[PDB]
Amino acid sequence: ASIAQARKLVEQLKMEANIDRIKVSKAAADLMAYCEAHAKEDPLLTPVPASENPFR
Amino acid sequence: NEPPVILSMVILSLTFLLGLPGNGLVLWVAGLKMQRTVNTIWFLHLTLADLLCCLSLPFSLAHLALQGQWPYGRFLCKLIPSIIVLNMFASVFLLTAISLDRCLVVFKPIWCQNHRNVGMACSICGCIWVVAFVMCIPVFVYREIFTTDNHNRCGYTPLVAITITRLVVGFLLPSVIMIACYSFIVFRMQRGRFAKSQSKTFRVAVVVVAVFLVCWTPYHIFGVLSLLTDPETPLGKTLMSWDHVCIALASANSCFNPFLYALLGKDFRKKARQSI
Amino acid sequence: SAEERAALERSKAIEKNLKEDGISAAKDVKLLLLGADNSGKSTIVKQMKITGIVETHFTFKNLHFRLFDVGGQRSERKKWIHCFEDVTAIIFCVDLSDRMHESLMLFDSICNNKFFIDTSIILFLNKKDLFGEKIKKSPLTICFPEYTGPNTYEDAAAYIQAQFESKNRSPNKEIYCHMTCATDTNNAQVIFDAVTDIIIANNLRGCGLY
Amino acid sequence: DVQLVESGGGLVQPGGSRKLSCSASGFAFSSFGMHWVRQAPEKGLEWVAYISSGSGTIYYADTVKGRFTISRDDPKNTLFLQMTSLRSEDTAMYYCVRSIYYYGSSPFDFWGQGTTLTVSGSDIVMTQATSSVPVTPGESVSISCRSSKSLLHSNGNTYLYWFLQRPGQSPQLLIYRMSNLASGVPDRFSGSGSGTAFTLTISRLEAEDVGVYYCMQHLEYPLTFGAGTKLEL
Amino acid sequence: ELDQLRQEAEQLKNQIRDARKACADATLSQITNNIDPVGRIQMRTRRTLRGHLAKIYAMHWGTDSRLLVSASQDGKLIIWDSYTTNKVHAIPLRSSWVMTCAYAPSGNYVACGGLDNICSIYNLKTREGNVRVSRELAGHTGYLSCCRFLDDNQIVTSSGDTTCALWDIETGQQTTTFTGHTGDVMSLSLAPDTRLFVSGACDASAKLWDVREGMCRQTFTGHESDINAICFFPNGNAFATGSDDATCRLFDLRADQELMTYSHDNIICGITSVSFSKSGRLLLAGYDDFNCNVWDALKADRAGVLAGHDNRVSCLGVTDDGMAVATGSWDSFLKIWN
Repeated sequence: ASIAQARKLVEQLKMEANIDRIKVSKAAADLMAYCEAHAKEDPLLTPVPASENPFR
Repeated sequence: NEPPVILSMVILSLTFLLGLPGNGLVLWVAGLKMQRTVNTIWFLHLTLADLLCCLSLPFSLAHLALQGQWPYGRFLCKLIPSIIVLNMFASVFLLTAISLDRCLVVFKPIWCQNHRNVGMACSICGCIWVVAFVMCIPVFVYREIFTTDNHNRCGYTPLVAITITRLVVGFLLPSVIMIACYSFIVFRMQRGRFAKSQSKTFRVAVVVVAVFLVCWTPYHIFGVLSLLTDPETPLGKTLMSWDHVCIALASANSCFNPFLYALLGKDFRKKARQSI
Repeated sequence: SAEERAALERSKAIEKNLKEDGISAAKDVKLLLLGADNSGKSTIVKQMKITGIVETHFTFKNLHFRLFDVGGQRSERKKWIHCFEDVTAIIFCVDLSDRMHESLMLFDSICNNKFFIDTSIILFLNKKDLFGEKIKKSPLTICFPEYTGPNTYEDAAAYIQAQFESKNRSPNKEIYCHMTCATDTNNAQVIFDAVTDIIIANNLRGCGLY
Repeated sequence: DVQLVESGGGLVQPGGSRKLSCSASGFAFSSFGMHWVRQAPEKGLEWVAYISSGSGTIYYADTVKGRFTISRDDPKNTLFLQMTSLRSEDTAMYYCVRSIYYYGSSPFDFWGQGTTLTVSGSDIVMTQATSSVPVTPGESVSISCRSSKSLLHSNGNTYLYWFLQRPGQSPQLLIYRMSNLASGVPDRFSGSGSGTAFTLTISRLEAEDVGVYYCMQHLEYPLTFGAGTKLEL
Repeated sequence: ELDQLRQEAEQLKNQIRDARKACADATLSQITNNIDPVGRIQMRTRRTLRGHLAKIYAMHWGTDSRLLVSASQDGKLIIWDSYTTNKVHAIPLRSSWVMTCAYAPSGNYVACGGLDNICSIYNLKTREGNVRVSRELAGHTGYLSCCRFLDDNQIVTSSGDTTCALWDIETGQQTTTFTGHTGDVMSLSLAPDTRLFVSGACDASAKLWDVREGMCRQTFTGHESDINAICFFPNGNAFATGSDDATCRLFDLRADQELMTYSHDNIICGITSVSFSKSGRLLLAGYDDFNCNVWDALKADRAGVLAGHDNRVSCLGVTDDGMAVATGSWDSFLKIWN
């Protein structure tokens, strides 16, 4: 009963703990790079003029 | 600036300054901010009928300040003291409709869930507006232009029948229905689950009916007493002097109505507070 | 608008269909049915005519009751109980024979629920005969250790009803209690009259007169 | 499946009257706006009438208004075209067309079979320069159709339709709104254009793709068909 | 041997926590402290869609950024035209207890689920004209809280019986079942490549599944209450989970932990829906406090407020082209902001 659940849990934890992890600074840097690279084509933080705004 | 006319001017000014903001805010809330529920339809139409009265109040102010003798044309006197009466008797018949709804949603709860929706409220409000328009035909056609003096004043079966009809369908049937309905609701609220209540509901009913019967009663009393009391005498001169105050009180009823019907709806109170 | 005039016509057609459907669906009295397991919910729902959520719609004296037996959702209540607000009443069934502490905890949870601060509860106490037989066999102090008083059926039933009705604290809602033996046809008139009282109370609250 | 069978056509004396009924089955007739499209024995298609979903809006051509009337029977799933004062020029083969309208819909997608009826200035003028082309299987053919007015609406959609009427059959919608291929049509059919001049390109033309191709605008009622370019083997 | 297994699990959890802590050398705020803030984002209701009569519980955008399906407890799923405020479809549901709705990326199908335990797939491009139920996927023992279309054929569904299951709408059978949650799974979002998806369960945990292999990859446990919503970053290497703790947090798939938390002192109502902008700079979060707060996803401060809803906003979704953000609430009003 509980033995099978415990075996499943320990197998899950063992398989999850063997995942390579990058530095948090790298992840934040690439998130910032994505946000800055696509900033021009983001119609929300840059308001779009009513001529080019379909919801005018 | 005699007392009987300066008092009327003061009452009209305070009614305007207290009702145009109140009626405008309540109208805006119930038209855009609030939903379109069944109980909100009556309040919305009542605010239209009272805002019309407040917007027509400047006409009464000019009439009182100029002591009559309308400088406008014939059609202006055809329109203004008929839209005024339409606004007043739409306000009265919407109060009667609100009371009838309040009794009907209590005595017949089975019927008021199957056959009670926004469509029924809208249809009844349309019928109220239609009958208010119909009962203002005599004030539209029996009006005449008579100079009778240095200046050209505006005035007029021609009077007794319309006086009787006005007083009936503005005082007897409305006030009798309101009193009987609120009495019956108070009685029904004394049977169970409502015994803890019936203290605040009775206050609400008595204050609403008292305001209705203190704002409208002098107008009709003096209207009929003008028929019995002939002119050219102090008994009748006083009536003419205080008719301005009577009209001012009837107009003050319109500004009082949002404070007693729409603003007692706590949810509407919160909606108005959020909007403001 | 060249052929979008046909699109606006279709939109207005299905808009009036939506309005008609809402008008037709607002006439129904929704009721939520709760209670512990094997607490007579099945017995009363199978006696008032007609896997996850089981709706039993029926008509009684021109009131279309839509009764939702949601006892099949063996999960967390807090994540779906909010969709059952605006229900006219909550029918609560209690097994007097069995299984009383759990019912009391559930009633306390549901009567003080943030969404049901105005929704009144129609509380049912089924298996009256079995309760009386058990009292004749065993004392009622077994369920309630702090119960002092006569060991008769009437006093025990009154104490159980008082314990259940003391769980509410909002003055805007009332608990309608009833005694049932499951060998009766009076489990539907009770619901109807309690629902009429709730309807007049909610109508009065909506008008602001209450 | 979807079936639009209509009947009520035959030899009618001039100056008479005749009623056409369009029995519909296999689809939700209630939500479909139904048309009537006629075709003279030697001419191209010519739009006749139109009744919308819910019988709200009804339109007629210049030579149809007053004489004809279009009615539908949603519970009976039938469309009626009552005709009055049938002249000698009213002879045609009247088709039944279903044209449900919403965003992304495919109007004129299914056409009826038709009943032959052997009777004893601001409009958009759409003309196809070529009336017949000789083609061979495996070759590419392009059909053109010029319009008087600009069909490109301000909302970005140009309302040009392309229909193929195979010999002995009923027209089948191929391209709707001048660029969108109708469902069931092979991908070899393509359409393009700009505002006024439109062209439909067919790649790897097959023996089953021979017929007469019609161009139609839906910008405004009345709707003008093309002369009809016929491609023969 | 149960005690030994429990000790092994505890020490493995300690190892995972130590690894996640060691991977943290600098938080998100210290890296985005040198960039200019987006400033106040004034967003005005451009369209308002008044078709529903009961509490709107879910909404989804079309892949063409124009259509929107909205599901409410009224028993209907109206498909909206956002540009022309028209309604193109009104699909009556068999069960009016609906808690989710999805719009297929191709636009042919609309899913729907709720307290009936069954995901109902609808065919919009039917030859007969009407919208007909093409399939009713019935394999769950609890309410279906989310459903997202991988393509026209397979759909991933999150249910209230602690299980997520990938389906095959053609045959109606569970191709894969994902298990591991200790509570209701009340949220779900598929990655932009749709090769993997995360779920936010009500045990304050969010797991990262992948549909092909069918096994959980990573679990992110940072919240203190039930997670009510979840949404991937457009890059697909991050997601933000909004909880009932009145906080929504940014998790990084590669860093395997939090990045930043989006909370304000005067905020107490729990999140109901979290969505991102097209560029990922703005994190729009829906609150039970009647407002949607637009969070600068890199500065973690309120760049604006989407006020104008009279009840809790139950769903929020930004168009795939980023033009607009649509919010649904419990007053049956769907509003398009821009």
